[PDB]
Amino acid sequence: KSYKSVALVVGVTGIVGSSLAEVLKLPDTPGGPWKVYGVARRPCPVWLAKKPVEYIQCDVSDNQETISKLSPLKDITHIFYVSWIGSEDCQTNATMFKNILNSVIPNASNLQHVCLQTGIKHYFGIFEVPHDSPFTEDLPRLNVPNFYHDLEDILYEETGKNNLTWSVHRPALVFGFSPCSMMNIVSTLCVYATICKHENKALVYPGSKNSWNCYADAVDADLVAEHEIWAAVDPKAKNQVLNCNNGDVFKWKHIWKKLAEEFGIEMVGYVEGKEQVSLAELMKDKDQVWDEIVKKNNLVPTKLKEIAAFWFADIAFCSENLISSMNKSKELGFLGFRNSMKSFVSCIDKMRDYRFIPAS
Amino acid sequence: KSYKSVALVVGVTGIVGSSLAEVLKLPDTPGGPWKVYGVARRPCPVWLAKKPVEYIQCDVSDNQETISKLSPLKDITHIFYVSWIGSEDCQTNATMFKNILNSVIPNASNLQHVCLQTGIKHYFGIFEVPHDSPFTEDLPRLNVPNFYHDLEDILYEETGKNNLTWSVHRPALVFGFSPCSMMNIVSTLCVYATICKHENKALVYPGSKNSWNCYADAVDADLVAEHEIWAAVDPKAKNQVLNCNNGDVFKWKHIWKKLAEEFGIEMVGYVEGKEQVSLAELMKDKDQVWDEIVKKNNLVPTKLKEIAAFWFADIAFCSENLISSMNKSKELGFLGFRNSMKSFVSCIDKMRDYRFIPAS
Ligand SMILES: NC(=O)c1ccc[n+]([C@@H]2O[C@H](COP(=O)([O-])OP(=O)(O)OC[C@H]3O[C@@H](n4cnc5c(N)ncnc54)[C@H](O)[C@@H]3O)[C@@H](O)[C@H]2O)c1
Ligand SMILES: NC(=O)c1ccc[n+]([C@@H]2O[C@H](COP(=O)([O-])OP(=O)(O)OC[C@H]3O[C@@H](n4cnc5c(N)ncnc54)[C@H](O)[C@@H]3O)[C@@H](O)[C@H]2O)c1
Repeated sequence: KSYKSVALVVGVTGIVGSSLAEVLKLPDTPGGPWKVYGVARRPCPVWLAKKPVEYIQCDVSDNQETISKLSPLKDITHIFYVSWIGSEDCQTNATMFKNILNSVIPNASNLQHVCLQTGIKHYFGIFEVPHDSPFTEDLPRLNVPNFYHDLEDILYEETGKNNLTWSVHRPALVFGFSPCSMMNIVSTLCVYATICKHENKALVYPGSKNSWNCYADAVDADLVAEHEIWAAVDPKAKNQVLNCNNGDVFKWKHIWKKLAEEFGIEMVGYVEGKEQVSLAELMKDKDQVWDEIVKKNNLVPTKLKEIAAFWFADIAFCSENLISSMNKSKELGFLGFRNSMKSFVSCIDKMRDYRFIPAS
Repeated sequence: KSYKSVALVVGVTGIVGSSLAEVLKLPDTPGGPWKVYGVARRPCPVWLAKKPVEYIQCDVSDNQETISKLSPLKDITHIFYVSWIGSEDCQTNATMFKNILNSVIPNASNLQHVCLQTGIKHYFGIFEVPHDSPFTEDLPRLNVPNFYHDLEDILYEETGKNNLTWSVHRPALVFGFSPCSMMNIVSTLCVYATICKHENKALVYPGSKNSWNCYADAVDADLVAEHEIWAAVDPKAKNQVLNCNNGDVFKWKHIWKKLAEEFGIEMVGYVEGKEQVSLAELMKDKDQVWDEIVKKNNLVPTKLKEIAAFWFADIAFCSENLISSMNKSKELGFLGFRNSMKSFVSCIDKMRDYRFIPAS
């Protein structure tokens, strides 16, 4: 085992974690060759058991467990913190990140860098008075209890006194493929399309007028991974807060049409005068339908509430004015981008490839 | 005189022509070293007489004059058609472009390429029922008398039968420095700011609510020039319709504040409930004020109606939903971009540098 770099990917089953596990193993990836330790809360799921990552199940909110499991990992060079607890609680999110750092900083004598992933909520507030956009990295914090603030403060503190470099990545809405994410918009909409098709119903848009028509942006999970790796290895990027998006804008109206096409079903668009309804409510009783779809198509077994986050789709479909700028990253020399309409389709293709959702 | 490439820049005093004349002479410019013939309607203005371009005054709507002046130019390799007549007339615009091609194609035995510059009006219509955006190059023509359609048809016809390559560039709103343009938004707003400051008045925004708040985009003139050169020399880009913008989005609200800062005057933003007023009307009697400003600051002499296009500012300030996509160009490998807030300021700096508008 000789490696140039050793990553600790905290949240390896997540929407970005799961791409890192793939992107870190590519032959041309900066910093490579990489060894990958992947940490997540659950036993290694079947869809990860066949990847070359050393999987560590660990409840990282438990300080003693995290110590016992991560303290022996002396060879770590780069930490990628791509997790959250699944609520907005400032204390319980902060405990996770502190336990990672407290377990690894004293034991990894060659640690170089800590990447912290937060998000564009930094600019507009919490889900539980926004800045105007396009959002830029220098915009000051809002006066709200955003766990992103605690995570940054811990990052700055700990990396400063231990002579480590740091980065803060603030991705836009993520287009990715993990069925174990707590916020995967593409899987959520694929599950809704799949259920519609199963019930011989049209793909009816449930959201607001404004979100149907406004400009939006997103980031491919593989591009977030590329961006995080870049900041982790390229000395010019060190110690910077950095937005991450696909470089372009789209509208949900265009995405919706593509989605109906991809599932071979009829689309119903936004209907003038019709108010947003809740997708979470429309789907409240669909667990067994999901289970049946799973079994017939011999899909990777997933439970409805895990694979889909209908509530997160409801938020996206009442949001507007959230565009974020990539000028800082581009001016630092990162010119990674994706065509968002193509990235959206790539995620659909991938989830079918991996058997999370039905083919065709 | 040995040159690798010989450009004919039709509209060399224009907003993009004038950047080409600079960009073509840089040492690292693709295709270089370049010789530059620059054609425009007026005698060479003083601010161009000190550039290394062979300036040809020619009324290109006059077929016999164009023949007599351009037929002797046997060495042309690349044509850059960056002009228009200053109205929307399909016939008179088309005559200009046909006379260029009819004069040069039979006489330039090494001609390779013709670049045609049009614009994003292709997607939404004429100034005299738009597509939705983000605009992509494949969107079909609208059923309107757009002189861009005639120019393309002439381009396709003539390049096809003469085995020439072609490109169609569709820039967004141009940020540039030429004081002889018929549509220079930055100079127009600088002239308005300059007049406000002279009259001890605040920089009052005259436009619509929607345009104050909506996302907008633009292109730096130097980036259009880079893009046109790229398409003219890079075989992978050949025979393509291509949008050109800075790669990002901005809002006029943010620009306005920067503008007031740059002129050291107070800003009045959009005022809720207040309807758009016409900047052209507010400026109708300012010719002599402009003349006086010119003389005191020993500016390059310009007449108000030439340096500014208040009517074009009125259009921008009632437009929205006009964002254009750069995915095609990026997927073809062109990763040129600009920070639009910085490009806007760069244009202000440049126009002061060149003494078109007052310093400080
Ligand atoms: N669309 C998006 O998902 C999106 C967009 C912008 C920003 N973000 C932000 O990205 C950050 C990371 O979120 P994500 O969406 O990538 O995550 P996710 O919901 O895809 O993944 C959560 C990961 O964290 C792990 N995890 C959760 N609790 C744990 C515990 N107690 N012990 C060990 N592991 C635990 C899970 O096992 C999983 O691997 C968050 O701050 C989120 O708000 C996400
Ligand atoms: N903001 C912008 O200015 C902008 C944005 C998008 C697209 N466009 C498009 O770009 C194209 C070129 O316009 P522009 O704005 O670069 O031009 P401009 O108004 O800056 O320049 C016009 C140029 O054409 C020359 N010209 C005009 N009539 C002539 C004649 N009879 N003979 C010789 N020369 C003549 C002028 O001398 C000048 O050099 C147009 O189709 C325009 O609509 C412009």
